[PDB]
Formats: sequence, structure tokens, C-alpha cells
Amino acid sequence: PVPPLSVRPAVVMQGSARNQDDLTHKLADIVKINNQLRRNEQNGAAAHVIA
Amino acid sequence: MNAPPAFESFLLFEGEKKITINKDTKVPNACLFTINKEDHTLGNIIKSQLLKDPQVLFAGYKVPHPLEHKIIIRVQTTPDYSPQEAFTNAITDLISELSLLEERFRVAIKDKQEG
Amino acid sequence: YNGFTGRKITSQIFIGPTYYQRLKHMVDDKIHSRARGPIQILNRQPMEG
RNA sequence: UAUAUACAUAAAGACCAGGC
Repeated sequence: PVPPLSVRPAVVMQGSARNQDDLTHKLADIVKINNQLRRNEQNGAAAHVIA
Repeated sequence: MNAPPAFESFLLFEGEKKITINKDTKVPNACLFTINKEDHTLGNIIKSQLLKDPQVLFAGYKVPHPLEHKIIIRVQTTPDYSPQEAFTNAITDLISELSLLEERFRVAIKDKQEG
Repeated sequence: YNGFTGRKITSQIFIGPTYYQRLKHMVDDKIHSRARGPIQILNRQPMEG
């Protein structure tokens, strides 16, 4: 589950753009690697790299 | 930021009566005067002039609180002498004292200079 | 002598010059009052400080 | 003549100093 924007609000900085809560980074690190794990199993099905 | 104005002690704004007279139901012939914007200078003179009057059973003042400026003077007199009469004769007797003191202090000055 | 009534004070009082310090702590900087003001972003509760 | 200018933004965290 991915908790809603309320539970992980952004940070609006008038100086430059926005900052993001810890979860939004911690959830980005999951979606990156989950996707790398999507391709390997779908493309090469290489067994030792998945581990 | 909450400090009250300095002038707020001796100046009356709109609607404040100087004196407020309220009868006292505990006692016959008892009255209670309320003087706004005064302090122990004025209250103590009168109390001590009321206790010379042999028809005055009780007289006293208090400042209810020091940060608000008003005096509360209870007076109880003997029957057939009104506590408003007691408090007026007090004020006219000081004026007849202090007018005698200001004249006797002027004589002692002229005597004092070159005499 | 009493200041209000003029009369002496029965017990004798101990007076002398003494050296006092005024402290960084004043009431104007410690005073605070709150009614329906700013509100925290995440908790929707009142701000701190 | 009518009608209008209504409020939001300064993040959060860390350590340090002091208060009762």
C-alpha cells in the first residue's frame, strides 16, 4: 500500500520548487528496483541476478 | 504593552461619576461612599476627620485593589444624623483647617525673612 | 514611617544599599495567547512555539 | 450610478544554550 498525499505531504519552498517527504523517496527506491525486477524476470529470466 | 497610561490614575473619562453613594442594608444609618480616581491622600484625611465627630460611630476607607484607583468609605452615624451630613461636615472642616494653616504659614514666612 | 497612613511601623526595619542585577528574562517576551491561529501541515494541529 | 481589490505564506529536522 502507498499512503496518500496527506500522510506524506510535500514541502513547498518559496525559494526553489518543492521537497518531498521521506516516504516519497523511500517509495521511489521501491518502484525503481521493483521495475528493474520486472524486466529481468520478463526479459532474460536470469536466475542468479534476480537473487 | 499592557502598561496602563500614567494619567489614568487621576483623570476621569466619560461617564464615570466622581462620587457614588449607596446605602448599606446591613445596618441602620449606614452609608457607603465610592470615590473614583483617588487614593490614600484623600481617603485618610476624611476618615480621620470623621472620627472626631462624636455622632459618628464608624468610619473607614479601603482601596479595594491598588491597580484600580478608587476609595470605598463606610460611615455609620447615630440616629437622626444622616451619614451624608457627616461626610460633608468633614470636608468643610478640613477646608476650614487648611485655610487656617496656609494663612499661618504665610505669617511665619514674613516673620522668618528679616525677623 | 508607614507611607500610606503616616504612622510609625512598630518593628524596626533593616535597610541598606545592596547590589541587584536585572535579568535577561522579561515578561514581554514570555507572554503568549492562542485563539484559532496557524495550524500544522501534517497533523492539522496548532503550530509549535 | 453601479461594482470591485479577503487573506495567505514563512518547511522540516538536527545539535547547542537557558528557564521552572
